[PDB]
Amino acid sequence: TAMFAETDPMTWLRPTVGLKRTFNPRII
Amino acid sequence: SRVVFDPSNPTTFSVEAIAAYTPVALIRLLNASGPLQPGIADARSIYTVGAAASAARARANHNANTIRRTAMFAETDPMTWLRPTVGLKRTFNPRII
Amino acid sequence: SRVVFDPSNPTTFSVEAIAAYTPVALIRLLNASGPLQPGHRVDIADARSIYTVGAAASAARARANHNANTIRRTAMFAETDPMTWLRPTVGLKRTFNPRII
Amino acid sequence: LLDVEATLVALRQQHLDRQCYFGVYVAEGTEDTLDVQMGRFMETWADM
Amino acid sequence: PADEEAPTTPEDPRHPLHAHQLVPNSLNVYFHNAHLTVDGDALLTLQELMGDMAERTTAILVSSAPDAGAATATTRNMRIYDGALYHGLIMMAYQAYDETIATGTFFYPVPVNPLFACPEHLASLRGMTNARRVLAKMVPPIPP
Amino acid sequence: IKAVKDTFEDRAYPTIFYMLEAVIHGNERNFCALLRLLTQCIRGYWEQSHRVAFVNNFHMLMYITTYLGNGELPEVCINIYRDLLQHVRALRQTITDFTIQGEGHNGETSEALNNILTDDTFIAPILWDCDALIYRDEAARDRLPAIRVSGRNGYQALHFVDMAGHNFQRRDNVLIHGRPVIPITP
Amino acid sequence: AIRVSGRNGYQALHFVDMAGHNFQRRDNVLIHGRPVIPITPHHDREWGILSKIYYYIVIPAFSRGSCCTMGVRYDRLYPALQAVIVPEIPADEEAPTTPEDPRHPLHAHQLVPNSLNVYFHNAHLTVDGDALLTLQELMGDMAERTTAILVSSAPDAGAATATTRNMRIYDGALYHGLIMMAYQAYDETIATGTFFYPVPVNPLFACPEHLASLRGMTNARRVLAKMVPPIPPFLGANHHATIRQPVAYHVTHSKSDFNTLTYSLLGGYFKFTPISLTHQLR
Amino acid sequence: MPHHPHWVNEHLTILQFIAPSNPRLRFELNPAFDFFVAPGDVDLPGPQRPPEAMPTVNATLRIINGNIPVPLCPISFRDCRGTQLGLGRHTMTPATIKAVKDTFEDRAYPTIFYMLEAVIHGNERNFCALLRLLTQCIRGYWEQSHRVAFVNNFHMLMYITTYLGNGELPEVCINIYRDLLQHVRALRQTITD
Amino acid sequence: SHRVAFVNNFHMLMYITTYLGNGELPEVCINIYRDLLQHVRALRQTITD
Repeated sequence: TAMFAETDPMTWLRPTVGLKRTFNPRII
Repeated sequence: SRVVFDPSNPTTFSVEAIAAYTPVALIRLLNASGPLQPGIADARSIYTVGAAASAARARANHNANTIRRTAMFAETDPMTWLRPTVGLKRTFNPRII
Repeated sequence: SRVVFDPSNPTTFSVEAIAAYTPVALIRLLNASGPLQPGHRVDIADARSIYTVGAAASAARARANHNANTIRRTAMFAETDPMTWLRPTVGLKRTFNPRII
Repeated sequence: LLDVEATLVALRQQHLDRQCYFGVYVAEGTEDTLDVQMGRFMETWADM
Repeated sequence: PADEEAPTTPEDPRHPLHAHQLVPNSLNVYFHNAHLTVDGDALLTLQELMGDMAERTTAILVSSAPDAGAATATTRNMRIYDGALYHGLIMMAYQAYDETIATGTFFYPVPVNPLFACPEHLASLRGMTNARRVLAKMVPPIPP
Repeated sequence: IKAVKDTFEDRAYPTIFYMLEAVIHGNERNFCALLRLLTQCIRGYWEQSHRVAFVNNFHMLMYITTYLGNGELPEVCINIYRDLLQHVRALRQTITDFTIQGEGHNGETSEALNNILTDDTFIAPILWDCDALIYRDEAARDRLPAIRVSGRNGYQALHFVDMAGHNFQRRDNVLIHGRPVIPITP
Repeated sequence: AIRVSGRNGYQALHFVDMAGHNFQRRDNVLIHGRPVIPITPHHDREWGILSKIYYYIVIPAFSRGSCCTMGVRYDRLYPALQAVIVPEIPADEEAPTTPEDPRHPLHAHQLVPNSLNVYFHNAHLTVDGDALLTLQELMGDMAERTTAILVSSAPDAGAATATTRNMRIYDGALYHGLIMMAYQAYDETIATGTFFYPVPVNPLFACPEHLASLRGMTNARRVLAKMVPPIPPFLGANHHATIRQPVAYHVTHSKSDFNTLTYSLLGGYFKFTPISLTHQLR
Repeated sequence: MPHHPHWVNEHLTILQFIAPSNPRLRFELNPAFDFFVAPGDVDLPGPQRPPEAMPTVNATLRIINGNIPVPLCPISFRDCRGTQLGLGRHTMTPATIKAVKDTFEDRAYPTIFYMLEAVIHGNERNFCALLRLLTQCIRGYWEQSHRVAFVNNFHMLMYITTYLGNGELPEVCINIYRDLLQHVRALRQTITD
Repeated sequence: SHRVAFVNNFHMLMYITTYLGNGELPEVCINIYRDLLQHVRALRQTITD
């Protein structure tokens, strides 16, 4: 998803950071 | 008894069983509109103690395979009247034998 | 005897046959400290000197055994020989090798 | 320093206008929080 | 693994933290920020260090009374005040319009002594467009 | 000088390292354990950009410079640190030999009136331990301590808290001393 | 007038052992024998004179700032390193010292805390067998005593008056004094000051670091010693001689160069001697 | 000592050398002799408790004329000595400057060096072992850090120069040692002639 | 090609400096904008002073 984090409604326990696309997963 | 509505009781064993693959699905399962407040610092304290317990369990599990290093204090042997036993630190590769 | 707290008999015969670090490891593993009630007023010459000289002798014997298979060293004085009537004896170049072959 | 009392009393008698008493009053807290106290202080400074 | 090792660089499938235990979302940003060379010893030391947790941060305000013997008795008006802060850091790099830190979420302004101030860090709270902006722009309030 | 000025003005230094250093400053054993990763991280940072950094931790800088006595890093940052230390020593020597002392009524006052920074009366940017406060109180014999922390005449003194005392519902509670590895002692 | 160890004359000792230890020996110098007990001069004193001259001029000129010396308890630190670590090497086989093979002599298998072994691994640029045999040889030959030498002699009468005839110069020295220039109190692996102790031996070898490293001096004592010279009269002969203040005043206020300092010393080395005056006139 | 001596702190000389004062005159009278206060009825050696003594004046000839007052006019003396000595002399080199800076920066003196000095001061077996292990030691030291260090050990330097003479030491270190030896020899020859 | 590009856009400059900049970049080519931003800051400071 987009790298923007901003804020999340689930702040009761801990803030949620964003997700970046700077990775290339591979099985092998 | 693993109940997400009232996590006051499952604060150690549930977190220990969570490991690392549970929170990924737990975040989606708990969503945003969830009435988990009944049963604001109490939630933070529960989260911190659960994280501490999980870290302690992970450290204990990791130390089982390796050898638990002792303290860095000197005079660790009874024959200490001129100079204690001085050796290698814990920064090397942890091996048993 | 087997207790290493007060070495009085197994100081060299029980250490030459095994590794020299075994008594040190045993001492290190033996608890953390000893009681001060049985103090000694004869300084260290009672048993500590005997233990140290025995350990030194064991280390020297181990070093001699290890160096037996290798080439031993010599002195520094050279150009000395009884057959100086005709010609003197010259030295040898430093061409030592780790392996004989 | 003992001869400045007359000068101080004369200056008090003649008197001059003053401004921004709150900024140099020097006060203290009453065992409050940090973020809320800072926000209240900023609001009071802005509106006073 | 027992009696085994893996390269620090993420180029071998045998690494436990290469693709299986990396996990998405939360750990991706942390890995991108601090993808340094780590191993079992580093992980163990980090876990040991993580066992010490503080409580919060607080500020301490104290004062000292100078020698009250200059003019007479205790009629002097000379005083000296001292400041102290607990769990603080010195920052010299201020972002211009970065969105990494929101308004009053991670970093917030704190009172400082009137010896060496800066307006760049005092405006990190934002929340002002014209009125409070131009108010804070000319006069920087020093705490009493 | 211009290199470090450009590095400071770049505004690209993350605060995570500073926060970690601040957290670990209170645990000597933890710092010693983490030095193994710290050396690798600083080597990687130097390889990425040989420009020097980490100037907000004098104790950490001196510790790493004294520990790095082998020569595993180029003598650039070490050379700059040595030059700065030599300049500081020269300034201290000039200050000491440009003035004289000996006169005193009930305490040390010559250096306090000369440079001020030697005395404990001068303020500090950030306080870490209570040893500085204890030394200031001990040296403040001629000065009456007007302690007015939150209106209280005296300040609370306590040792480190355990894992069960992490409650956040407390007010006016300081955190001094600690458990790097015991009564209160400087 | 020889006054070594506060007595007249000196003796010699052979290879000592653990059956003749004497920690309170008086008037006994250690030479560890002489294979080549008769005493004969085997080495020329010119080298010693040159070494003393170098220690007296060029070394202080180079390291005038931040210079200090201190000793350690040799009699308490010598019989404490009795250890030996060596693997088994077969005939016609190599013994690599690289820290990669599992057969390393100092591998992380079973050891003790602190950092002596890691320091040895860092400074492993030498061989292990030679160090082991050197330690074994040094085990049977150690120094368990220390003393100071205070000489006193009158070369000649500088003046016809009897006041200058009864005068006698005094020089202070410390035998078996190890040279320790740098000393930092940041050793967390051992107790601070448990074995080391600072002691001035030269008026120019006084530094505030050594005085403050004792951890037994109060602030008032430190500030008092920072103003007056703390060199003992029997160890440095500061106030005993005529040049007490200027010898340090000029060396502290010069701070220009080594060449300038040496030139000033050469200029001021023209003593009040008739021969020197005649040479200067010539 | 209840009070502090007024003679050790001679920093207040720029005014006492113009205006004579009792503390600066009761001790020094002539530039050829030095007068000092008599001890407290204690001889050499004496007891720990000094009894009450009587004042006296003792004249002792100065073996070394190092008590000449410098600060009356040091600029002219420095200028004259510079213009009389520093005209066509030896100059330092960047290599030696860098070596001095590196030795100042390191300032370690470790236990290995302490043990090396201890075994060098005197031992037959240690000397005979060093005569063989010196090449390996210097090679390892150079490969760990080619920086020049531990030059003050003249005994080990002369031992190395007398034993190892087959071209094993680095050429830079050999050249540095040769030029410093030549400079010190020239200085000694000049000071003797 | 021993040449640099992307010198006619300002919106993307902030994004690349905030995201791409981590440390593992060639300092011999990313320092071109450093002088420009230093000059911009200097002129802003002189204007506001």
